[PDB]
Amino acid sequence: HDKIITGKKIIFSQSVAKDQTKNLSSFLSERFYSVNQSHNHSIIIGSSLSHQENDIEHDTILDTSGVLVTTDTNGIVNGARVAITDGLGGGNGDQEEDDEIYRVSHSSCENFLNCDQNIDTTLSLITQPTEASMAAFIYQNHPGKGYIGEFANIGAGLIIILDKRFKIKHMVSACHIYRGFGTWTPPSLQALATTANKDALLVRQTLKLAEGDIIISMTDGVWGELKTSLIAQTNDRRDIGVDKEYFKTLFDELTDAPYPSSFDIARIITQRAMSRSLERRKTLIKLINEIEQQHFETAQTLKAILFEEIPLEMVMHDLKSRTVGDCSTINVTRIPYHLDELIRGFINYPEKHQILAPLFKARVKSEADLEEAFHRLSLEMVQPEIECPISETHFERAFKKETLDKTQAVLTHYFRI
Ligand SMILES: [Mg+2]
Ligand SMILES: [Mg+2]
Repeated sequence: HDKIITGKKIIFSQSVAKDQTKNLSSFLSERFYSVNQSHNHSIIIGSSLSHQENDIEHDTILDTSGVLVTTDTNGIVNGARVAITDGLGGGNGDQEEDDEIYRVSHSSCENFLNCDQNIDTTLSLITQPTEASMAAFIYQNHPGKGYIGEFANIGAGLIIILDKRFKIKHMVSACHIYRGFGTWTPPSLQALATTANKDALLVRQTLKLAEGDIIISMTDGVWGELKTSLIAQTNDRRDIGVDKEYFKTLFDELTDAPYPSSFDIARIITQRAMSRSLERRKTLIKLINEIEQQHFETAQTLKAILFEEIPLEMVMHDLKSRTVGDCSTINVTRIPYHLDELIRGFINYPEKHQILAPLFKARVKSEADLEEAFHRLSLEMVQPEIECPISETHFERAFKKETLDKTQAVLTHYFRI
């Protein structure tokens, strides 16, 4: 469809003691789902959350992600609204608490998509009559200007904008506020209407976007497992994101991938994030068993966990009773090509062939550029089921090759005239 939003998901979360013998493949397969809109927008959603020695029977995913694809008056795709939310609190083993937190997480996301206003007006309408952080954006083609993207981040979500060669252009950074007693927690969408200092909480950027730009939104469950970087710290505020050099290396794979799906991009980041998460939790329980041998290298390992006077007994209780991981969600969007979307509309809506025919002349500089457009459309893949387990993904061609070839021949003939 044009509108897709993740549904309430309750999974069985095995303990670290059970996951400590499992490979990455098994860990991902039991914990993550693919929610697909098209080749150019996909969601991966799941939970890496685990107790050291106890299984979590009802592990409710408190993250939501959603998209509404928008069209011009002719029905040609020209924009989208995208939101990712992280419900604050929960994961304690109370279903009533998790249900309440999920309702706010989901409605926050849903309300953002259903609003038809610019981002600043949208945030005002959905923040007036349980907390959730939100990272969200609106892009739209403005005939004179091209694509303009409005970006909003409240809390510890993260948005990264790349070009078509996976060069990092912009980052809408995560935020933590100091709460006292050495603890930093993200602001919520709901906190925005309770204070005059909306800047201190709301990160806003308005950006010109190019065709084929990649926008990645992640909850801290995904990007927090990658190598992180402190961007800035004031008195009571921290600006945090991914190490840009490390994040760039994640795409080394796709360097020669002709037109990679949003799914493939999301999968690669999710795999690396959960690899580090799985190895992190392997190390912890083995270190715990290693420092139980003491009976009161490893030093740099023990140092790395704690620092990124407390009595030994308290630390061990902490490490042995600790939950690891979190609700982990990522959405990936490709900014559409003007020519590709006009061709999509021409094929899907052959009734509107007269109205669309005049628009091709402006969007076709050469036959080479037409061939480029039909090449991208040739490579588009869709998940016939909107949702399925990440390891049970089945993808088929968006178009019949024979349909694309006949349309290209017709359009090529008319260009050559
Ligand atoms: Mg949360
Ligand atoms: Mg989170």
